[PDB]
Amino acid sequence: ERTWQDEAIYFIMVDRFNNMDVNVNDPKGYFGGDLKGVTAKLDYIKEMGFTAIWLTPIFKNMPGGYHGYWIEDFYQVDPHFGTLGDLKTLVKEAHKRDMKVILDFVANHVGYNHPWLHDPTKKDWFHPKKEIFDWNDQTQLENGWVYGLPDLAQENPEVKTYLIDAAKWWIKETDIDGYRLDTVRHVPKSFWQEFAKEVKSVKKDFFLLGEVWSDDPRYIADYGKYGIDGFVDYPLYGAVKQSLARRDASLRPLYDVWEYNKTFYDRPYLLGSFLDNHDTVRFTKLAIDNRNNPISRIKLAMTYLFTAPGIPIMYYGTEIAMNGGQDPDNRRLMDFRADPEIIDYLKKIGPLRQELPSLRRGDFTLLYEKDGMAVLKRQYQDETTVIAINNTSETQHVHLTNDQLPKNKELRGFLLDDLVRGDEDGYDLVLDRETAEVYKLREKT
Ligand SMILES: [Ca+2]
Repeated sequence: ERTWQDEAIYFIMVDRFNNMDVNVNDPKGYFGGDLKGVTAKLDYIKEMGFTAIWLTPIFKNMPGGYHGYWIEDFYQVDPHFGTLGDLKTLVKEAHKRDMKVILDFVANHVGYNHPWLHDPTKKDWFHPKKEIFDWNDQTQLENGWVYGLPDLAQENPEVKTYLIDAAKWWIKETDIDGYRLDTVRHVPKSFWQEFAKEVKSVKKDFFLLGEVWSDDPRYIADYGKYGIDGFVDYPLYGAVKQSLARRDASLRPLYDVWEYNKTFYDRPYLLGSFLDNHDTVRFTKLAIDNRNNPISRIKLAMTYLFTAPGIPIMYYGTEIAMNGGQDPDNRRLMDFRADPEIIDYLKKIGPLRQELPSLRRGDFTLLYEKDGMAVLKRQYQDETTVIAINNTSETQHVHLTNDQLPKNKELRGFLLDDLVRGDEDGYDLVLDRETAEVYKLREKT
């Protein structure tokens, strides 16, 4: 029985991915990417082990809304990205390939100068125009105009009804499988609770992925009490910047995050892990700034995501070491004829997560970490895997005891084909610099 903790998500900003059906030299303009472009790359995505895609919003936007987040019409596809038919086609085609489609949904606000502002029957549809002054004050966070965006009043039953109805409508119309929920910390928990109860009732197993941009796992985790299934893991991202983004950096922060997640969240396996997104600098730029090779960095970093708990979420272009700084330079036009070195690697590790249940459902034990060389063990049912990640500049040796693994078994490697024979003293792993290995325990009984 496939569940959401089994998935891996390829995350696409639509206008910036693939134009098959507008000024490319304007960093804040439309580049032309559309839904037909997404559909044409489903096999491409599936091959790297992704079982699901998340699209940025595709509703009709206010002028300039290339990214989709400035909604105008909640009941219409933006003509820049194509038609309702195109979208239905995308979902059908993904479904043929056993892939899920999550759409990006905004309940918090509409685009700048939205017409409802000047509609007398919808004056009560908005909070008084106010800046968010104290980003630790929940009332301001919830009533303020986020980056000046007209902020909707979900306490008004008309707004609450309009939004929920619209959300349900797209599920019925196109058979999507989830929503990534925008600006969740800006909308009251009592609304999300009802939204979740109602939207998710349209379709069995319909998944909500919340964006609560906080570095405090307890803050995010409380929203899990209000019907949102999973969350983008911003606390992990903080760890990623200090660990995976720099060679010879301890990987302990990453595990500490998990240890905290498992305790704070009811569903810690539905936390979306990411090396970057459309709101951060590119991981490639983090690596370059650290005077590291992006190629080996990304291969190493994505191996952690694909071997750790949660739901891996990879931003389009990561697989070609896409460079980029602050929004909008992190949204460059995708390249489908770049070097395939990371793609070929991902074609090993991505699918490997799908093929070994312990990587999707196992526990997550730290057997060893010292200065960037980490060894982890995951167990699920009869299966035991051991993941070793060498984040250092040299070959590393790690000895595991017969108290950390059953005695006298064998460990087969699934990245570099390798075998490790246990003895009376335990097991010895040796990894070259900046390499990882996934071992599955082999039984001799
Ligand atoms: Ca709000």
